[PDB]
Amino acid sequence: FACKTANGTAIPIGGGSANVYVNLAPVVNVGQNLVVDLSTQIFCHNDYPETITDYVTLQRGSAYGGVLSNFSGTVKYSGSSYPFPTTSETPRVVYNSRTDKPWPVALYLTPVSSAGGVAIKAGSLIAVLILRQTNNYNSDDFQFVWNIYANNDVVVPT
Ligand SMILES: CC(=O)c1cnc(N[C@H]2O[C@H](CO)[C@@H](O)[C@H](O)[C@@H]2O)s1
Repeated sequence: FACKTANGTAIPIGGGSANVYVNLAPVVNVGQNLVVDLSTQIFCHNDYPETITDYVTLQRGSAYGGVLSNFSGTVKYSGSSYPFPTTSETPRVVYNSRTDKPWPVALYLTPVSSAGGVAIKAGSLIAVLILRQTNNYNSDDFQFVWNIYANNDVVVPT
């Protein structure tokens, strides 16, 4: 089991970490969601689906910088909504194919009422997402750590 970003940056068998740079809606009104769809940015696959079934969760999701101070967050993992920053490990998604399959995570970030002005700075770390991979075959328990960075400023109008 291993993962890659949309630009080919890989985290190999055994886990590790990678940077993910995301374009963000430059203007987000109070009452609207800023959507960070990681399903188009992170892809994983099973290296031995002939024998092994891989299990994949979002173990933890943390917010940083302007996302932590200016937004109220929800994470969707495989269609189910949870608080972000996260309070528990998600249920497992099965990876049973060698074909790249999106990691089904998306952040929905709505501005808090105190938000206004440049709410997310360009180049800043906005989130760290820990993917945890196990299987039905051995004791492998690996972390794939995704550091999410904003490619641009995001303003909440005042
Ligand atoms: C041939 C053989 O024994 C193995 C091949 N790959 C192995 N193991 C690798 O691939 C598995 C399936 O994605 C993962 O469950 C493991 O965690 C590891 O990434 S063992």
